[PDB]
Amino acid sequence: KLVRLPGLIDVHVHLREPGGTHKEDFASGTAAALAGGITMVCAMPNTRPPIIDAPALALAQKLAEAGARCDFALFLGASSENAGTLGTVAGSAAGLKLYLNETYSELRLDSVVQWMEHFETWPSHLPIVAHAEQQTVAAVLMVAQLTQRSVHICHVARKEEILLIKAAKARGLPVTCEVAPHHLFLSHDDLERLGPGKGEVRPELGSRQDVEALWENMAVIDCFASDHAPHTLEEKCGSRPPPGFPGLETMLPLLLTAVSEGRLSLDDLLQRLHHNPRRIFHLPPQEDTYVEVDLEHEWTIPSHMPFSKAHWTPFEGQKVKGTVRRVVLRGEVAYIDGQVLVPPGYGQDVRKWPQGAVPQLP
Amino acid sequence: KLVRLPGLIDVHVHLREPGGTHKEDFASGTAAALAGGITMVCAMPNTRPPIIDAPALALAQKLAEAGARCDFALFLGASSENAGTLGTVAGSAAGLKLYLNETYSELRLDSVVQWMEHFETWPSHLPIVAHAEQQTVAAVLMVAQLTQRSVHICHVARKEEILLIKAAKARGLPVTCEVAPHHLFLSHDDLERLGPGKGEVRPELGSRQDVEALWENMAVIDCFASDHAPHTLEEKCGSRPPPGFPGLETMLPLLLTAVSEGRLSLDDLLQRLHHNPRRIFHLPPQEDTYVEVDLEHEWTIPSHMPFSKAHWTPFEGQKVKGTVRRVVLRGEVAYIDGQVLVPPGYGQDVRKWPQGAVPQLP
Ligand SMILES: [Zn+2]
Ligand SMILES: [Zn+2]
Ligand SMILES: [Zn+2]
Ligand SMILES: [Zn+2]
Ligand SMILES: [Zn+2]
Ligand SMILES: [Zn+2]
Ligand SMILES: [Zn+2]
Ligand SMILES: [Zn+2]
Repeated sequence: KLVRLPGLIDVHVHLREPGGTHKEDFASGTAAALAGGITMVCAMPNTRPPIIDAPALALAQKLAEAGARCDFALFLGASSENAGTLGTVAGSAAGLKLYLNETYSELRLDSVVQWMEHFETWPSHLPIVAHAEQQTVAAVLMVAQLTQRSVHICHVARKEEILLIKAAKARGLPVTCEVAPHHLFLSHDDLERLGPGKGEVRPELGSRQDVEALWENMAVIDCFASDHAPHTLEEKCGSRPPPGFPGLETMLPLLLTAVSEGRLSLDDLLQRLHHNPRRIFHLPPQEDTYVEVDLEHEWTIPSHMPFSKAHWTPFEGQKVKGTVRRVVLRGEVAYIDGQVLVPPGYGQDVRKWPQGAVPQLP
Repeated sequence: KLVRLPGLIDVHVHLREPGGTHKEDFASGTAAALAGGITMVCAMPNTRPPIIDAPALALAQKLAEAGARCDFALFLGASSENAGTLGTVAGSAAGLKLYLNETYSELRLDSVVQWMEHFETWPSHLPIVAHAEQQTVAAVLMVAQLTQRSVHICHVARKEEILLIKAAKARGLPVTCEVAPHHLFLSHDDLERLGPGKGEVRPELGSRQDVEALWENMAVIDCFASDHAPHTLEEKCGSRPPPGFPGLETMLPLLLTAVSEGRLSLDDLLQRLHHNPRRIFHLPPQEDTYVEVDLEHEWTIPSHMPFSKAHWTPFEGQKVKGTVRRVVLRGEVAYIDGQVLVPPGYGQDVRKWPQGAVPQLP
């Protein structure tokens, strides 16, 4: 009755430690990952302090090693000050993250020349991912071509963006992309229900036509990734609502529902949550690691999932078919039926494994 | 000085056992693979007897388990008689092989309707690969669309073929392909040197324009695979020369030379000899497995490589830069500097590993 899946990989999570641990920490966020059938996460650098230099990375690595329940890699973040300074720690990170749209964090870049400087100085064999919306997708593709390297586009959300990426792939350009579940399963039609606070997310929810274009262009989507962006309900409903949705615990059930309806195949799902994350980010295999799912169980998403400290979900009320029953991580039962059974600190930094280093020429 | 690579995968080898063991057997062919930095091979079914039914597969599996020095999976072959009969053993094979062009083997299919029957009956979640040249590529793509599934095209060799596949990918069709080293590094310019016997191969050597089109369209190529097709020199130089080149021991040195010249990156190479073979054929990771190469050593390909029983090579005289120094397979030293150090039978059928089954819906 159960289907065995390999250990799934989420290449875009915000786990809020250090500095935002009321929203999530490594222990709670990786519990959420495990309950979602995810055994490896790549954590974004917009923490407090942000992971924009070697001391911050070193702190974050130890916090993750002590708190993570599944395996992980940590992104470095590009800043207006750190191009040309990250070479000695670059290979220990998941990759470099560029935040190219609205932000007031230390991740704000003022000029496309600063993007160029990062593409020129970051080691050419290591991943670069960009938060790049609408025309910014075309702009960062131009910078990638000028510097003769690849780029990965985070959370593609619009018809405009997926068609631009499709055209770039047709010209043989080295671009990959990911899509998040809220841009496949929510739209403007859901904003009345969500309200303006909860509904705040970046990239924003798309139109019905945006959602339909992403499904129609599934072949263009290399990865699914949650952009798990936990904020508390108080924050989402307050005066200055921060953008983002929690998503680790709902991603796989939503996508399994779509598989059961014939909207994509099981293989399509596994390419996008396992094989392509591995190959784009050079993430290592996890020995004796698998996920068992029950594809027949129908349930309704509640007002909050059990594990994320966000304690809310924008998918409340959606009917799904598919549920994670058991997760085994490196030979240990990590999750069964609503209970996480590996402690904080069980998880490891996959970039320290010999198989987890990105290959490079001498 | 050495670069560590993951265990490389060759998804297209002819190892001639059972029934052609003067040309190669599992022990010699997998020694050649190891010396070429290859730790997993997928063996084609045009043996004697051909692997076209369950008893033949069972025999071949035991011969491989007893003789293989690296890990393997075995293809089943489509025949005019076996559509609808392979369901119980299908998941134990690498995939199903369709031979769609000239052959008088029991693999000859008389009609496109027989291709359709195989696409309709072979389990939808399992790989299908096709030997399909020139217009046959378009024809088998049509059959794949009519039956609503994917297909993998073996050894793409012509501008015509790679541009057709490029157009199909631009329309979002589920097609992947592989290219063999002789179609990247040899051309019509080499037929005077090779002669008409040695030069016999299918697909035939292309023009300079064919070779240049494959390089220009590298983005369209998902895998490299040798189409290691050993025949003895007596056979190649005799009256009815069989088509095919040995290639396991020369593939990686040729491609490393191209990397050193900037014709493709190390990552481009590893996507095509590791990550994409894994994901197209659902081949499992190999624990504690890696290849160490020396990228600085210049050498000239001799008149025969040490291990293949073919005892000749069409790349004789080419200057290369790059050589396999050490292979570790599942924690054992398998190859060092011209000596294979694991015995026949060390290799295993990866489809019997729990991680080697192709996932499917219940
Ligand atoms: Zn983002
Ligand atoms: Zn991302
Ligand atoms: Zn994000
Ligand atoms: Zn890799
Ligand atoms: Zn062939
Ligand atoms: Zn093939
Ligand atoms: Zn072949
Ligand atoms: Zn797989």
